[PDB]
Amino acid sequence: HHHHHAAEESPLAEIERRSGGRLGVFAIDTGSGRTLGHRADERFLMCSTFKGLLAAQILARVDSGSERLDRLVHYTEKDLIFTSPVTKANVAQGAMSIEALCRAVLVESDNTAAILLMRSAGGPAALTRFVRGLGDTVTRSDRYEPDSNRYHGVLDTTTPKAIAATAQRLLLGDVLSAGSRARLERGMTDCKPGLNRIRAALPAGWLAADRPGTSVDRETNDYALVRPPGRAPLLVAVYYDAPGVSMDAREAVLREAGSAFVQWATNAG
Repeated sequence: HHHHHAAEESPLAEIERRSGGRLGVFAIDTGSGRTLGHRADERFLMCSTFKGLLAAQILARVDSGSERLDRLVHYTEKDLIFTSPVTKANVAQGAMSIEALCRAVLVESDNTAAILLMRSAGGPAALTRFVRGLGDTVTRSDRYEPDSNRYHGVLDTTTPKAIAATAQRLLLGDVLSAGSRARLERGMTDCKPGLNRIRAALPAGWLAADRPGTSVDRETNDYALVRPPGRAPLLVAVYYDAPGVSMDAREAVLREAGSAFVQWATNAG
């Protein structure tokens, strides 16, 4: 389908054209293998979406005995950076458990929690190696926040298709133990910063779990595991790179893409 747009992609192209910027979408029905995409193989900054992969890397270390959920990771005020509500709240205690840090990155995108987890586990290179071992040769983690939220060639990027496939492996592919897999999905279900993105477009009664990411000046992302009653789950990733568009308007684009996803999933996909 290289000469003409597929009809199923037209609504996504129209959302992008009406708002400006560059919109990447990929969705997969895990039962049938049917897919929906727009710019699905283009690179976008992950921003906090990397934290959904980081949490899985840490839980895989728990599974292998290289880490313990209850181990205390020590830190001080010198470690705190912006958007770190949980680690900031606990700094006087001087430590948080691995389990609590994983929950903080998934539920609140806690920035310092993610840096502390990376400190425990080998840094961006080890996160990249973790996803490579899952068969993802695209996604790469290279820097720490805040600099990892700034475009710099291919550093700290994924594609919508690659991260959706990796999310499917992590959540449905038997790469984590039953307990770790459930703990990953639980944190993503309880996640707060993405509730006005893909999940706001889903029909009442669909269960979903997501991981968002944002930069102040351009990037608004979300990926989700979507569980409609009575059918196989779906994965959907939406990455929006829109310099000069307000954060609220960028979330509205993600909701529009989410609605296009629901229409696709309920009629052809």
